[PDB]
Formats: sequence, C-alpha cells, structure tokens
Amino acid sequence: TIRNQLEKEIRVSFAIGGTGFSSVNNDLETVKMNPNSSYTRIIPVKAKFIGKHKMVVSAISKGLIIDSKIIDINVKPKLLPNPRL
Amino acid sequence: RQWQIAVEKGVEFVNGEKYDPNHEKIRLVEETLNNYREALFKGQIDVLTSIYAHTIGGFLTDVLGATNIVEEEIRYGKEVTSKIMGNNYNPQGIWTPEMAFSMKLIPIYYDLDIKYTVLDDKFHFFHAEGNKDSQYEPYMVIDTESKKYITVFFRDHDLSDILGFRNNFYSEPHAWRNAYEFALRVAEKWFDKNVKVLTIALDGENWMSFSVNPPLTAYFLDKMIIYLETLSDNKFIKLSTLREIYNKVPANRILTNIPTNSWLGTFRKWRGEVPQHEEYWIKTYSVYRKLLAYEEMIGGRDEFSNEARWALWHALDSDYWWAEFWLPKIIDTWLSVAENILNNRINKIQIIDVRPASEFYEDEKAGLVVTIRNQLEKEIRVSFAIGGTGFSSVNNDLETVKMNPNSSYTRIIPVKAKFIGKHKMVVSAISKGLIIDSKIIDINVKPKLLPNPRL
Amino acid sequence: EYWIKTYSVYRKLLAYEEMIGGRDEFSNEARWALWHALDSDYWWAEFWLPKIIDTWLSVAENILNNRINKIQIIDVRPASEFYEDEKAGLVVTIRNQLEKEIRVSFAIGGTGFSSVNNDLETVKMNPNSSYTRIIPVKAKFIGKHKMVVSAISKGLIIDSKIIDINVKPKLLPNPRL
Repeated sequence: TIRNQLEKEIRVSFAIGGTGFSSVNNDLETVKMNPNSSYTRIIPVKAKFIGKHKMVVSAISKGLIIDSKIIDINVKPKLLPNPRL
Repeated sequence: RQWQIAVEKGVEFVNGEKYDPNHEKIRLVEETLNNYREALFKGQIDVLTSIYAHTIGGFLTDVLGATNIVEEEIRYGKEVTSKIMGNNYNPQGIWTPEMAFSMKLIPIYYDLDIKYTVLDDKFHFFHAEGNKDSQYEPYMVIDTESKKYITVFFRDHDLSDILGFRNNFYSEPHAWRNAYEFALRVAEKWFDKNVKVLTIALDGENWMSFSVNPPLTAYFLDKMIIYLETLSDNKFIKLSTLREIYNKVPANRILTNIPTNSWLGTFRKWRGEVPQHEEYWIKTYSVYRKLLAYEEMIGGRDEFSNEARWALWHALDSDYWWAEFWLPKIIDTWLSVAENILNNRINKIQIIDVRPASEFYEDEKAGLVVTIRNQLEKEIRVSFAIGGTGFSSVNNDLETVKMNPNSSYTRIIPVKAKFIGKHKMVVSAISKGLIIDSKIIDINVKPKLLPNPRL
Repeated sequence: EYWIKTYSVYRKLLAYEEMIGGRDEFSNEARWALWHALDSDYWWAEFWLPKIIDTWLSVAENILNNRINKIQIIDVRPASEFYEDEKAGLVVTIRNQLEKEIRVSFAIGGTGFSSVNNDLETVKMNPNSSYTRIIPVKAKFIGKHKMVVSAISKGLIIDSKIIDINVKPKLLPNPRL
C-alpha cells in the first residue's frame, strides 16, 4: 500500500528485496495514485529458504530510493503428499 | 523396556498412583517376562525385533524422506530386544510397524542383518511385480539399485481378520463353536495343494480387550489352541515358528517391487483422516529439518543432536497419530523437548558485524564485510546469503565459511548497487536451506560522477 | 481362401517359435505337417484337392493351439484410483502353464485410455509360474470405461481380456486463504 499525501497525481515505482525472496517477473512496478489517497497492489514473489525472513520494499523514482520498509515473513517447508493408496 | 523400567524401580503414573519394585503387581510383570524368556530359549517361540518407537516406516522414507531416523531407531530397538531377552540373543526377523513397507527399507534391513519379515497379501502381494505363483511361499524381494534382499512371508488377510475382528461372543459354548469353526477353516486350506506356508499376523492384545465380552475371548483362545494341536498330531500341519520356516523353506521366487502400503490400504489414517494432521506434520517436519541443519553445521552428531533425535522418535510414534486416538498434546510435548535443545545450540552463531568495505557508488563494484561469531565449543560450518532492494553480489548462491570454536570470522563480499539513496541491506546465515540468523544494516549509495573531459 | 488359411497357420508357428525362443519337438513336428499342406500337387488347379490340404493344416493347427492356450491373462486390476487426465497405474499378471520359459508381449486398448509410454512391453517368465508388472496409463474421459489388454507375439494376438474401470473427475483445490 502506497500513500500519497500530496495534492497532485504522482506515479512512483517500488522494488522488493530480501535474502531469498525473488519477484517472479517485475523489475519495477509503477503505480499511479491520485491526490490524497492510497493505492494497493499484489506482487508475485518466490521464496528459497525456510524460516525467519527479512523482506525489504523500497519506493524508487529515477533511480532514487524515496522510502523503504522492512517486513517479516515466515516461510514453511512444503511437505509431499501421501502415496496414492 | 517399559516392563524393564518397572522391575528395577516402580512406575509412577501421571494420575498420582505409584508402585515399588517389591509391589506384588510388579511380581506379575517379572514372571510374565520370565515366562516369555524361558519359552523363547526353550525353542518353543521366536521373538522379532522392530522399530523402537513404533512408526510407519514406508511413509517416513517416502513422504518425509527421513531415512537416517529409521536406521538408528531400528538398531536401538534391536539392541533393546537383544538385551532384555538376554543370553546374547540375536533376532533375525523384524516386524515392520503396521506393515507400512517401502523398497527403501531393503538396504536398511540388509545392513542390520535383518533376514525375514511379514507383509500383507491383499495389499502387498497382488500389486507386487515379479515372478509369482502364490502368496503361500517365502519370497525373496530384491532391491535393484543395490542387489540387497530380504525374505518375505505374506499373511492371509481374511483368516487373520476373522479371528481379530469377528470375536464378539455372547455365551460360553458360543466361543467353543466359533473356535471349532476357525480351526476348521485352517484345515480346509490343506486340501488346496498350493498352500505351502500358512501365516497369520495380527495384534496380540486388541482383539482380546476390545470385544463385547473380553473374558470369553481368553476361553476362545484355549479352545482354538487345543484344536490346532489336533491338526499336528494327525500330521496334517507342522505347527512351528517363523524362524524354523525361514531355514526349512528357502525362498525361490523373486519379487522386484512391492508398492508402498500398509494393511489398511492407505496412509490416510495417520495423515488425512483428522483435520489437524497437516498442521502437525508441517511442524514435525520443520523440527526435523532444523535438526538436519544443525547436524550439517557441526559436521556430524554430538550429545545434543542425539538427545534431540531421541525426543523426535517419540513425537513420530504412529500410536499418537492414529486418527481415532489422535493425541496432539503428547506430540506437542515431545516436539518442544527436541526444539529447545536445537534452539539453544543455534543461537550461539550470530552475525555481529556487516559494513561496507569501501564507500558505495551507483553501479560500481564495492565490497561488504560480514563477521560471523561462533560461540559453540565445536568447529562450525555456516553459509550466508545477502539481501537488498537493489543490491547484487558477483556470483554466490551460498558462501560457506569454516570457523573454529570460540572465534569470529570476517570476509569481504563484492556487490553492486543499482539505485542511489538510502539502501537497506539484509544479510542472513543459512544451513541446509534453513535461515539461521539475519541482520539488517543501512547503506547510503552515492551517484557516480564522471571525470573531467580529457584535454 | 485357402492361401490365407495356410499363411495364418504358418504365422502362428512363427509366433510360437518366437515365444519359446527357438525350435522344440512340438514346433518341429507341426512344421512337418505344414510341409505336406503346401505341396504344389494338391494346389494344382486341375487336381485341386482341398480335403487333403485341410487334413494336414488341421494337424498343425492343433499342435500349436494346445501350446498357446497355456498363456493366459489371469488378472488386470488398477493399482490405484483413476482420475481424469492423470498418470495412473495398471498391474497385469500373465500366467505360463508350459514347461518352458516363455517370452510374450501385450498391448493395451480402450476407448479413452492411452499408455503413457509403452508400445509393446515384453515380459519374460520362467516355467509354471505367473509374472505380473505395473504399466502406466492415462485416462481421457470420465465415467464407465471398458479397457482391453491383449497378449501379442510376433504380430499375433495370443489372448485378450476386458476390464471395467471407473474414472472420476479431478476437482480443483481451495483458494489458498
């Protein structure tokens, strides 16, 4: 969720980060949010290790990092199903 | 072993009541074990080893893939049997818990000098591929990738289920009539000339204590035993033990594959028939995966890994996972014992320092130091991967180090930045795909400015 | 009509000799009876003598059919439950009542069934014993299927068996939360 507290419609992008997290296909996802409102979107990411993860999301415009946020995600091991009968 | 830990010191129950090794109830435990021991060394009976904590072996090797847990636990169960029986007994046969077989059990059994076993005919024979005549023969099931082999006896599912399940009697001579009927069914198998070895396998106590009137079930047992004696004095059958059959009847037919299965025809009784099975299976899998990571760090086993392995045996016991007797409280109690021994040994490895080994410029190669400290008393092998919103190292999936006890370890890693501004670097340590520790720092990347136009 | 007859009889002999991996007393002593049926003097159009060609083909057609009827298909069952468009298992047992070591092949058939990858699976079994093997198949439709398995040797179908499998739909799982 990106909040816009300005009085104009500003378009900004953000990049994700993390030790194992890898966005499936998005080099830079640009949003376009009108004045005095938020804007939410979902992004596909993929994890590599299991356990206590640190994930960084940073807003970027013209190669410049505006702001960054750190979130915590717990990744669980994928267990295989039963032998079929 | 529960019988043994009562003979030398009395047991105390969780409800409060307790006994002493001189209590007369304990004297009833000692002469039972003495009876079994005397009968075994008289040659009357045969004693099988098994997995110590009764667990579904084919499921663990297939679904979970925890091969190492099964082998050590089988050898522990075998040494317990060899010790409590006494006289340096060496059991050659094993009872596979719940007849949950997998072909990856063949190398485990071969390496432990396990010779024969018992499977099901309805669920393991009709689906087993290879040379077959009938289920009434010892078969030599052989692994193909290792050429290791065991001998297999297939029980008769129907004749076992008829005495195990159809045992609800209502009168004194009713049990006698049913015992005659059951012994009668055994003799009918003799007319068929293909029935060479007849095997019956079932639970020893549950058929007797879960009938509508358990007292008459013991009378049924006496009647059935005395009837089967009259089929051997007329020289119809040769009532013997499985060890004698193993030596007297060599296995000639060769099976090459028996699909994974139990006598229930499914594995859904311990995974699926209770809504909260997957929740606990993921939990026990994470606990075991942490154990593998820790045993990779120190490059083998020690006292703490072995004590976590001990506690992980009891959590995976299939008697608690049974859907009807679902007991999540005891599984949670044993997983916590194993997860605390492992958590107090992995928190000793920290990332104590990460800083730039230079000052950072946009899309210019710089260096970043990482300092790992090892507070264990052992030699550690860790690997760590970095993270960041725009950062990218040259080439490193996992950079592994090798650092000796009570010491630190610093190394410099090269990374590129892609943006300018206020970057956030995440550095995390990994062992066997498990993130051990992670530390976040803050790096300022400055724009790279071109040099003066050359003259 | 009689040329097709004698060609069928000879190609049955070839199939049987492929099964046992060579010649034996039965194959030789039916091959003997095949010589006298192909004699050009009984086929000569003026002295067309079908009642001696039949007499000699019948002798060889009975020596071969009493040695091929000893290879059956004793059971064919699914090793699991069948779902639409999902590789499943099928276990087939072949019995050998001869005193020799037989080599046969079999091909599967059905209205929607299709072997994953097996054009012809040749089993290889020792005397007076069965031999079973699981084969991968893939169902296409849902409902009450009829599936045929036929034993085949040198292009000649030995015996065929029909079974009844029920294929149920594959239903998609829940949205994750």
